[PDB]
Amino acid sequence: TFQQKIKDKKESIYLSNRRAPLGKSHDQAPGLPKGMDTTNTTFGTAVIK
Amino acid sequence: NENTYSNRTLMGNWNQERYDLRNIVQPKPLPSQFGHYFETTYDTSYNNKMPLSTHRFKREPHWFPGHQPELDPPRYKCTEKSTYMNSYS
Amino acid sequence: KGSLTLRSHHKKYSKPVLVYSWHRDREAF
Amino acid sequence: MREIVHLQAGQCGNQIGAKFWEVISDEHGIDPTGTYHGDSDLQLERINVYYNEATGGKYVPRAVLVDLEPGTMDSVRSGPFGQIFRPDNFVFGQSGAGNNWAKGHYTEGAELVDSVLDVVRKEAESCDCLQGFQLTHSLGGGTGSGMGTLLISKIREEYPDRIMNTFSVVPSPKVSDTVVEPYNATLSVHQLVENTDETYCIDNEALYDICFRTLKLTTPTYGDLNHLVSATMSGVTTCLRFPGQLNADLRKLAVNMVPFPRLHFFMPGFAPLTSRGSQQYRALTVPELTQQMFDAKNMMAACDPRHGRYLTVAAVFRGRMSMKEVDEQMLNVQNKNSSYFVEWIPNNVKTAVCDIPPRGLKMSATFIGNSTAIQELFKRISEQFTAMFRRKAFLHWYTGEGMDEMEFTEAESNMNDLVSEYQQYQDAT
Amino acid sequence: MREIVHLQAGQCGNQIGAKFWEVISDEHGIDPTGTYHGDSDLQLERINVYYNEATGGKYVPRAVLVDLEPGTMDSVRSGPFGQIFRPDNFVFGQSGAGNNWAKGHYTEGAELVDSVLDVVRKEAESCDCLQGFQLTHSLGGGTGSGMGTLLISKIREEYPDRIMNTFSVVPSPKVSDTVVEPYNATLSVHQLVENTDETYCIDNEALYDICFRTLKLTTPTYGDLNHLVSATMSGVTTCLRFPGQLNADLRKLAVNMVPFPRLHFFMPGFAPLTSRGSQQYRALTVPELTQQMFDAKNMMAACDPRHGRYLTVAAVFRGRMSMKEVDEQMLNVQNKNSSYFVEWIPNNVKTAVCDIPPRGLKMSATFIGNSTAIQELFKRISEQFTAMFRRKAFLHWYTGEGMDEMEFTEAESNMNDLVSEYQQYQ
Amino acid sequence: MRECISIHVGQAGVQIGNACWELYCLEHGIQPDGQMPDSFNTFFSETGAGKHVPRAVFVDLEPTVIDEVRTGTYRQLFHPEQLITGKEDAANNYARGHYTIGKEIIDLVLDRIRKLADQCTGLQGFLVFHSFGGGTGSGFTSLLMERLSVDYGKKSKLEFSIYPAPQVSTAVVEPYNSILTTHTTLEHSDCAFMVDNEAIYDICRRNLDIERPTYTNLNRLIGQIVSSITASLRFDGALNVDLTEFQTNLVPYPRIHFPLATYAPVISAEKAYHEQLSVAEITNACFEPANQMVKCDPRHGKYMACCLLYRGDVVPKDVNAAIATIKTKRTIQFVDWCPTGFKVGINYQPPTVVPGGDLAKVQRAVCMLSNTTAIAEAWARLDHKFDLMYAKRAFVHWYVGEGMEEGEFSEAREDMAALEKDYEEVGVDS
Ligand SMILES: Nc1nc2c(ncn2[C@@H]2O[C@H](COP(=O)(O)OP(=O)(O)OP(=O)(O)O)[C@@H](O)[C@H]2O)c(=O)[nH]1
Ligand SMILES: Nc1nc2c(ncn2[C@@H]2O[C@H](COP(=O)(O)OP(=O)(O)O)[C@@H](O)[C@H]2O)c(=O)[nH]1
Ligand SMILES: Nc1nc2c(ncn2[C@@H]2O[C@H](COP(=O)(O)OP(=O)(O)O)[C@@H](O)[C@H]2O)c(=O)[nH]1
Ligand SMILES: [Mg+2]
Repeated sequence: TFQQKIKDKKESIYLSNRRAPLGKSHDQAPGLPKGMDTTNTTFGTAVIK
Repeated sequence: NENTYSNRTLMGNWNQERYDLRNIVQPKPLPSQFGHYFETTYDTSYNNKMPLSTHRFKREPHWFPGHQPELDPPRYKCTEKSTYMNSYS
Repeated sequence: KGSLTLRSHHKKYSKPVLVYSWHRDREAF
Repeated sequence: MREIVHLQAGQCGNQIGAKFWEVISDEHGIDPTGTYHGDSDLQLERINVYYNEATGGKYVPRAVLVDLEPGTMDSVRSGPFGQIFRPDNFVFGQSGAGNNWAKGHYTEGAELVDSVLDVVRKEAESCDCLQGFQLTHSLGGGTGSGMGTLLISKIREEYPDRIMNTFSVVPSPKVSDTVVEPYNATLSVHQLVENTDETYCIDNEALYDICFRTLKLTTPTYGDLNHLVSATMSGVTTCLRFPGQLNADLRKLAVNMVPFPRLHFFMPGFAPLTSRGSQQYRALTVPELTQQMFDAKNMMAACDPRHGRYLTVAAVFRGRMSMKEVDEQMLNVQNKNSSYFVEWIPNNVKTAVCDIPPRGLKMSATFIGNSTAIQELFKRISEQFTAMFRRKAFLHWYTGEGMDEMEFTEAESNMNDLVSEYQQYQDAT
Repeated sequence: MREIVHLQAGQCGNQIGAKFWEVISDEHGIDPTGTYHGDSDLQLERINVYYNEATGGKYVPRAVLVDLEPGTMDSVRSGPFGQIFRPDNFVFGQSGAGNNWAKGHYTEGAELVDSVLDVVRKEAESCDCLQGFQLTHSLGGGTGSGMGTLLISKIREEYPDRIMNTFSVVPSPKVSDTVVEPYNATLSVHQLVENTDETYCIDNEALYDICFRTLKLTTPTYGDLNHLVSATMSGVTTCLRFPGQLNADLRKLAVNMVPFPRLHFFMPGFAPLTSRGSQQYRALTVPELTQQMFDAKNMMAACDPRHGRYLTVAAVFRGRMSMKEVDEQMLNVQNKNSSYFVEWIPNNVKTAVCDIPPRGLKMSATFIGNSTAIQELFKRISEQFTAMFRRKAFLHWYTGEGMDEMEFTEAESNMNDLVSEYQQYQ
Repeated sequence: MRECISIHVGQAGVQIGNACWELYCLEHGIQPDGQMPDSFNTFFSETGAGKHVPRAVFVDLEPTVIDEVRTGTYRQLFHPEQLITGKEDAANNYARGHYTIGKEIIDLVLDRIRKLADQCTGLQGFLVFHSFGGGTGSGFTSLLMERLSVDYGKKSKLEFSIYPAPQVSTAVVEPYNSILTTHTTLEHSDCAFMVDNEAIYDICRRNLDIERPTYTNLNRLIGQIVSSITASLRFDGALNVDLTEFQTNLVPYPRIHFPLATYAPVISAEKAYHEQLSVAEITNACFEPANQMVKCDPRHGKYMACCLLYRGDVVPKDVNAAIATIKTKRTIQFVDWCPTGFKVGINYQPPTVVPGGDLAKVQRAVCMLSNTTAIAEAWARLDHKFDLMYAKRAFVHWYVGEGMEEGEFSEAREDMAALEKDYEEVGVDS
């Protein structure tokens, strides 16, 4: 498993590996601002009365 | 008639024996090397990778052969008070 | 049930609430 | 000493009735515990109208809450003022009606009314002078329409000489919220015309427009709409519980506003509504309130006053005001709208004045209209019914339970008769 | 105050009695040493029913262990609970009967009962108010069926106005564990019916069905089969030693369940039985216990109740529980199954409620039932007995020990009359 | 001065008297230790140290249920020798407790009656709490009521007996023990209040909303009745009744002494405060057939005599206005030789609630003791059961082999067959 981790660390540089991992989207942390936990924050406009 | 195997091999009524107290208190080994050829979609998505520490269960009375009072919450473990001692205090 | 008792006639209410014969009950005070 | 029995049927009727009980409990100074906490002694003088005394100096409402589901009943019970009610009057079933009028009136609602009329008889036959009944419901459903009109029919059958006030939320053109709404609207007017004395129509689109333009609320929730309906509801019965110069009870309104036995669908209103942005700039005067009554945007039904004629106008003012300005203004409006009021009935307008205003405002006014322009809603309901009935869509759910096809044609004939009477008495010299 | 004297005969009776004296030593908090280690003080107010006091707070059972072969007396002694039994409560010889009724009843079992009746009369006078006698044995054996029925005739002459109660192991239709088992079953049953008031028939195939089908076990050894039997013996006497809402002793069961002097053969059952998986997922309520008692799959007798009519039924409950749901459920099973009860008597079901469930358990119940479907048990032996007798097979093992052939003639004549009696009242 | 001696026989008598004597402690404010922190002298006799001991008797043939009292909360309140225990029960048999095991313990019980009567400067009578369906409550009772009549001649002998239910049941041979105990309740008794268990199972379901009741929920409703009957002796009121006073207004013939018991209102704590409990409403719940504490419908029968016992803030005007409404009801029928069938007893004290109880705190209450002809219907269904099993001679050897003859089965059927025959003769309109 450690040798496969070596292989995947070397293989992570590919365009296909950046664009499309298995069962997921790409990395969204460049897109979102730094230090924001994505699953905790709320997206949208809050309606206030 | 039927070829009886060990408990691990999923053959016959393995489930009740896996519910038995012995197969509960047996430990579960850690994930090992050459374990990436044996990962499935259900294991990756709907399971937990935390190592599990085994549990030891204290001895209680048994009334019928299938009885397992070890896996019960700490309730009705002592003799119940009667109607007089419950109502009239 | 609680409706098993009779639906009954008349209800007492109280002294500030004015009902029928409130004037006649006041007259004896 | 005159008593009104309240009934809540359907989800919309249940929520509006709960808001009504909250509003009039705040008017009478009753906390949700059940005691009395007020400053004026005029609140307890007439509390036998809506409430029963209990043991220990507590007060309970004289309403029953019926719904075929246990959801809205639990919501009302867990609501703010749900503690004051009595638990024996909480009569409910288990199986939903599914917005089926046959399920509301024939199969599931058949077994519950034997218990509903028992508690209705309990709360009614112990009254000193039963003035009448007041039911809250909606037209477009299966529970609020079917078993609602069933209760109306049986109560009218067993009490022949009383008065009924049915406050009904009606279908609307753009704010349709049910697929079988023309069918369940047409299936209840056949019983509403025959066995009801005053039917008050409420339109959701009109409530939305009032909350957007006059009030300028940004978030007009169903709580706000039900508050509007309840505040209009209590105004017509202020005169049975509060003193005034010119008292007018429910039969007073019935005699003054029902000229023909089959024209008793009324369009109501509340008159001092304003936004707090312009509350500072608007002046409270009797002529300003009088102009505020007859605004078309104020009207709480989706009908245009410009597209018809007015039969009868009623206005109940609350507060301290002189009477010459009221009579002069409500003669001036009839003079200036000469071509719109009917000429074969002079003096189209009845005014009443009460001495107690609502809490939080100097004066108020409730406006009720009986007009020939209400035929547009019945016309569009009949047109939708014909367009669905040509191809018989959604009809097997009714025919598979015990409903015949011919009752649909009978109800359509009664709708056509009603709009014919409206048009005939509009165009008559 | 109301003392039960236990009698154990044979190899089977000794092996069950080790398990029976294990569970009520477990119920009262009695350690294998002999002292008491419990929590509540209601476990000692009536403990003299089963245990005699001694010095140092030692409790010893009031039980006698009898067998003509010392093979099983070295195993009941070398068991877990083998020290609390009194050393003077063992009576034994050498030549075991070897599945012969004559050796246990006339020749070898004749001089052994003199020492046994010396022990019993020593224990009987030590009780303040003796409640009755209790016995367990096997009808298919040599010592239990041979000598244990000789005591039943012998004791009932000394103390006639008492309660006799047996838990006898009847032969199974299919397992066929002995060649001459219908001989020793026929001769004992002919002697049982006039010297017994309560007979709970237990059969090994009926218990083997329960572990496979209800308990879901794959290795049901004799240590499992004896435990269900020992649960029934505990649940019968549960109101004799514990408080409750409506009590019932050994006399109160026998007076409701026995309408006629020859109708005293009962058909046992126990109630809260569930597999290893179905413990955390099943709610112990009164409807679930009543649904399980009356079903034929949870029965300890190898006879189908659906082929006969229940004469009278007893239900003995345990635990803090509600009496209205008790009375509603066994009225509903009487109302729905109107064809499975005789119509010349109303209220075939008796009620008994205690307040003490067993430790670790919520509610428990025991099913005691008279039925006319136990005549199916006796007709199988009676058709087996005449198949061997018409060829006069195996007879020299019986007539060579002082027995005439008339005890073979009468024993078929009496058992044919009893199955003629169950058939009349159906 | 006026005081009652209570007798409790059987397991029913001990467990009814367990939930009855907890209310006599609470009404008079007597602690379980036996001390207070002239009305109390009807049951509690003073001691020079300040202790109050009940003047009751507890009898059973088994010590299984009385030993729980001796080791319970009230182990100090009761006298040590006031609770008589046998060694062996009668076990669902009338023969055992009347001839064989009921004879060795009657000398101790009869000695305590002669002792408790000595401290009584004036005795009104006896009250009995027992059960028909048992061996002690019907077998030991049958010779005790024979024995009490000889020693004390004209004393009142009231009775609160547990009648067998129509459908639910506990023992198999209860129709035998119900038959042979009615021979002693006819001439050695004076007035017999029967209740059953099914009719109180119905009450706790539809009124108190308790889906799963027990005996300790049933026993407090029976314990509520007897404290309402005795309430005139203890506390001041506008018009008191006496134990001799309400037998005269309720028993027209010496063979007709079987009333029905009814109590109202019975509602829980939550439901009570939303309703108003008027004097008209509590006296109208009693006349409904759903509040009968015996499973009999009074529409089939005819009322002969009635008695009303009132507690709390009752005004005599509204009692007269509510009774006059009842007399205009066509559903309620009275027999033509009783033009005046009402007796009214009024007491001041409102009822008291126990901690942990099911009933609510109320201001007024009423308990009607109604004699009616609709009890011969209940006695019809028990003889339909008795001859259905006696025809096949079931269970007979349990009785003859213990000491009676088999001829007591035939006569005790013939004894009460004429008793049903007398009910339709009374019900004929004159
Ligand atoms: N309502 C009610 N009934 C009871 C109560 N206790 C006992 N019973 C009645 O008593 C019957 C049971 O028989 P027991 O009274 O125990 O029998 P017994 O009078 O003690 O006679 P033996 O048991 O033979 O000694 C049941 O059918 C119940 O109806 C009680 O607390 N409340
Ligand atoms: N004002 C108001 N109207 C409501 C509310 N809930 C539902 N409605 C109206 O009720 C109509 C649907 O009726 P429905 O609830 O299905 O009838 P029911 O099934 O018999 O209860 C919709 O057109 C809504 O406009 C509410 O809380 N307030
Ligand atoms: N259920 C059960 N049956 C048993 C046990 N021990 C023996 N048996 C049965 O008893 C029969 C043999 O009894 P046996 O030893 O000959 O009796 P004995 O001659 O009096 O000693 C066999 O058919 C077994 O099935 C036991 O522990 N449990
Ligand atoms: Mg008893």
